[PDB]
Amino acid sequence: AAAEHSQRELDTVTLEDIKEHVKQLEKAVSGKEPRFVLRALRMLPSTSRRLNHYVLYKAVQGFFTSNNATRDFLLPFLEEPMDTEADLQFRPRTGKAASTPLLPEVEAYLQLLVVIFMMNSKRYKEAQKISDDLMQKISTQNRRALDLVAAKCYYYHARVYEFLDKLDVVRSFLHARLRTATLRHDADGQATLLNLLLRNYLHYSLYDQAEKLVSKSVFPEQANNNEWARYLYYTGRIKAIQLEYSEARRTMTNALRKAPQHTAVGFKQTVHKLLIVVELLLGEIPDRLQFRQPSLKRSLMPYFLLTQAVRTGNLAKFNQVLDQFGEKFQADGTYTLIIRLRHNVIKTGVRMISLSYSRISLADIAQKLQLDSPEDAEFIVAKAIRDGVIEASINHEKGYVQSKEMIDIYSTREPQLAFHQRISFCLDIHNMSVKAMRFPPKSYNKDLESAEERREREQQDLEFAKEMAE
Amino acid sequence: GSGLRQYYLSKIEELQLIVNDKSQNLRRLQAQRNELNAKVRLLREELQLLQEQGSYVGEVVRAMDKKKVLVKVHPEGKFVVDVDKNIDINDVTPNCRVALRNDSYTLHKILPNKVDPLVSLMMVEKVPDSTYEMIGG
Amino acid sequence: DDEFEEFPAEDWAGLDEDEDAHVWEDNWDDDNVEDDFSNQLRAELEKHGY
Amino acid sequence: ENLEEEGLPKNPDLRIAQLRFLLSLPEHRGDAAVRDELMAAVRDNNMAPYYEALCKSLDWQIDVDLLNKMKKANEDELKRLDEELEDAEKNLGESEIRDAMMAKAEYLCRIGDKEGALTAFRKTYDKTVALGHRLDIVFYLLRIGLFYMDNDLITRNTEKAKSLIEEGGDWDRRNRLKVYQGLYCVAIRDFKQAAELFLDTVSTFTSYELMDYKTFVTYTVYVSMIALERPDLREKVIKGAEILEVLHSLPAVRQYLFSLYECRYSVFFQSLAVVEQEMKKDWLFAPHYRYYVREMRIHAYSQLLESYRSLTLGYMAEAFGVGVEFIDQELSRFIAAGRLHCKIDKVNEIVETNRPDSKNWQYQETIKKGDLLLNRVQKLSRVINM
Amino acid sequence: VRRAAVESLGFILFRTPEQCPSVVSLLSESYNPHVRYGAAMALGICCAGTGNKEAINLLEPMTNDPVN
Amino acid sequence: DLYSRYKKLQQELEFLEVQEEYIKDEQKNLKKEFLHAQEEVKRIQSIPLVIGQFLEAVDQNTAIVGSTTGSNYYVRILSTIDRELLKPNASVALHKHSNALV
Repeated sequence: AAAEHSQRELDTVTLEDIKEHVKQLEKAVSGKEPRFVLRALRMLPSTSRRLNHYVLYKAVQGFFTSNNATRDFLLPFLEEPMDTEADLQFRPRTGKAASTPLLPEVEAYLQLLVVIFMMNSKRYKEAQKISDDLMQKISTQNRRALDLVAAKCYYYHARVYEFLDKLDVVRSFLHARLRTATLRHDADGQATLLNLLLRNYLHYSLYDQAEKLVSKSVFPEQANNNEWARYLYYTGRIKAIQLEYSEARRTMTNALRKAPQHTAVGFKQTVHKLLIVVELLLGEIPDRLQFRQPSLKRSLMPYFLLTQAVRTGNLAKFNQVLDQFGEKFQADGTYTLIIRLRHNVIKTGVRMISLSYSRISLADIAQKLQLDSPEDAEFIVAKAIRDGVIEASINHEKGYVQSKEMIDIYSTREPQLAFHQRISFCLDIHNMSVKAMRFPPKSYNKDLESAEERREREQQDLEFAKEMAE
Repeated sequence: GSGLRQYYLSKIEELQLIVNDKSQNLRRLQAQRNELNAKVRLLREELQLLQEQGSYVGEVVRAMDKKKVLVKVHPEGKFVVDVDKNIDINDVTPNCRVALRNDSYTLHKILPNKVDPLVSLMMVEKVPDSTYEMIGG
Repeated sequence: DDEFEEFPAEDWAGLDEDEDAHVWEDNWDDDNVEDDFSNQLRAELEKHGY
Repeated sequence: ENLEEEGLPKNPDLRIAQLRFLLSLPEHRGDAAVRDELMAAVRDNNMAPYYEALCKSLDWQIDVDLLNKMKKANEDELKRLDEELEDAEKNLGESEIRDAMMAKAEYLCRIGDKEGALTAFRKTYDKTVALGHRLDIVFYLLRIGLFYMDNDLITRNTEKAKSLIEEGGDWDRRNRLKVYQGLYCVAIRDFKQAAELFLDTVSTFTSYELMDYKTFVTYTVYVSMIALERPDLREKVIKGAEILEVLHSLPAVRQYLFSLYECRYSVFFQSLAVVEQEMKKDWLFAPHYRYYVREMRIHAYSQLLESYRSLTLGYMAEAFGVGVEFIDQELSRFIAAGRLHCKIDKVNEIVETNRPDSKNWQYQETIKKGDLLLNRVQKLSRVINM
Repeated sequence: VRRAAVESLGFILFRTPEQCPSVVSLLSESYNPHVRYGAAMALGICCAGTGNKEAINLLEPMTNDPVN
Repeated sequence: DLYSRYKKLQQELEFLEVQEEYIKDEQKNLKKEFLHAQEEVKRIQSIPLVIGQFLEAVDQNTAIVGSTTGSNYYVRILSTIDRELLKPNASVALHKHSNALV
């Protein structure tokens, strides 16, 4: 019974952990500070795996101490232990505490713990029933610190339907809850629902729907970093499809910054994959360092070969990646943006041709870009000249392209513009850092002269005048 | 069976968020004001403080009873001085540096200890430091 | 912390044997796929009949 | 005749790391000659922890009889050193206790127990009174760092070694550290610093535990051609008496060095290909063999075009003993990369040189290197807030 | 004028005596002794007869002020 | 009592705005007086000043100085003195009365 002894030893400490978190939730209302709820949800992923059938049963039938319809709801959905030798009655509530109903804060929290276990137990149909039941409890309530708990409940309530593969019935509930959260100025709740809605729309390729939502809804500025990161990614993916690459790159780069530093590897891979394409779509260059990371090396390898093909500006090399990694891009949700890279491959290849050749024949351009015929390269280079891609001219009669003499870039306003976007950002950090400095509320004006010691000079200086002068 | 009870609660909770935000912001600013106010207040009091006579520097010969200490003021020979109520007599060790008040010569601070006489003696002798690695044969 | 379990974490399957473990000013030109310069020169010395 | 005896102890043997690196290459994995030499070093020094790592990474068959025989020697020798340490700590003096751990740290380093050696050396360093003995322990850790390419170990110990040389003005140890620093600079593609450090110790080289003098001069020439300007190369390398004496016994290296200086571009390209294969098989230059040869080709192309307003593609091809198309592809690739200040007129096959000011090149790096700084500042503020 | 400006706060807030020991508490520690004096008088005028403990807690250190 | 709570909260918000505006006004004027306090403390440096020798810094605001009169004093240091210039064996001007490092 070595496994039983170790498991029961791990079961009781987790029960104590749940007791501590609920105490914080109860004390959050007592102190009227909703931020105390966060430290209970801070350890929520830690407690998510640290519970089993026995752990749930002890908590749910011991925390409530009142056999209401709630206890008629969640006990039947979990297994019960036998007559164990160590019958430690886990009853945190005694006397008036046991008789009094549980706060709406904690009954949602314990119910969420049951919902999470149903997720880990693959009882998605059963999880939906409890999650649906939990959805009525927090909808009727209008508490303020419950908004912090409710946001986590909404996140998992979309998760049960994610495994149920419906994702459509929850859209009505998310929109209705979002308006409820927005009208109540639910900063944390509004941020989570907006992210969940964007995931809902992006799952069914409703990119038009999500663009409209982000165009009107205002994301909470005082939102969590983990919730901001999803919004930046979802908006960045939205901008990428709408050919708004410049604003997409800013958000995706921002999403990586606000991502967790040690966990959420899968999120990092997804954002890295999309940022590489957007960076290639914008004509810029992906950072070589991101392909070196141990976690990203295997995932970004198809995109690493894609970036190499785009770099050379060769159509044949770009197409070879397509016929080889086409299915991986499709299964990755980025196949559409890779197709648009064919125009970019032409763009970069023309750019080096103009940057390396003062006068190049059109047939040579077609060979270097692996186009079909020089006449097709004629229009391709012509559009590059009108678009500002390359400063050059075409001699149709002679059949070559003459690149313009490169102008001294330091004698232009371009260095000032590049510095301005760099100078103003440096000044922004200083202002942000200074505003982030906190002075603790120490007892000011106490480092001054003490009342007793300041009196010491007056008595002594009185004798100084009363004796030296006489 | 409520009237504008929901309307009132919406109004009250609306003001609470602004009040809590402004109250937190005000406490930030009050500490900023207090820190600057303390700097100004300490600066004006410093001018009066700097006019207070400086303390003598003496060397403790030995401690005596009733919190008496025999010291040697640098140019002015030996004295028997009191000990300030904030200074423990047990920390007054022989050959220690102490600060004495201007008029009462009261021992009011134990200054950092001077150079040890042996260290001072070995500084002028200046025997070159050596290890076994720099000895050959 | 609220880790991103929502996004499918693709399996690592990476090489934990210090694949690169280097700190340089690395650039993309080293990653261009091409044969060694010795092969390139050797493939051209006989192209002129030498 | 006593050159090799002057060097520091050969622990860890950097030849073993080079032998291990050759087996990592697919080309030389099955070379029995390299395998026999590595196994001879392993068997002689009873490197049991290295045997496990060698067979684990390279997927070899562990000789149970050989491993057990070597492991018994390691246990017996560790027991002997422990008894000596126990004997010294109770009766003998502190210097004898220090020597007991130094033997234990040395043996763990010899048998490849990197983790044990680092702990043992740190214990020995803590109660080692002599400054030079402390610095030798640092040089031991630097050699251990180079053996496994532990950048944290090398950088940390290099700073410690520099501080120790400052306190005690040991110019002999200062010259050795430059060789150690230059070897790391080679490993991290810092040829500009490698050339400077190597050239300062080309006449004071006694670090035979790392390399032979001919190999040191060979690397010194190599890093000089990529990191030194033409006037600096002539004064230090071409007219260097110490290098010229060694180059008498290395005709290939002298041919490689003088071909570029004497503008024998066809000769230089042939020598560059030879240097490539040598650099590919070198554990220090292997990560940078593509970079160095690409940079060397850029140097040769720029040097030929530096003194001429315009050169035909055929003349460039004839000078380098290559075809016109090869020069076309190479020049176009390097001009697009911004490394060659010229433009190609393919219609007439003329390469016209440019003179861009240093202000443009200084501006781009400030944009480039400044941007790298901003991300660290941007990311550091991110860590600060949460 | 500064001393009278703080003093006039007592006449405006005597109907809400608890409000004075919050607005004038920081002025009770100001560098200017005249503002500090008015800070004392503002509490006295506004909290007259009420025995406000918060106001009295402000005046207690002020009775040891360096300025007479 | 709902309306009383709503109006009491309303006056609290308006009072907080008044407090935050005066605290911003005072910080503006407290900076002026800091400069005046810095300017007016320089009268401690008025000549004549006895010349001492800086010996040891006990803490930030106090130090041991050797006056040319032949006596060692434990005195205070003016806060507007560049502590980077307080090198060992540095000649320092002391207040003729209080021997303070000015």
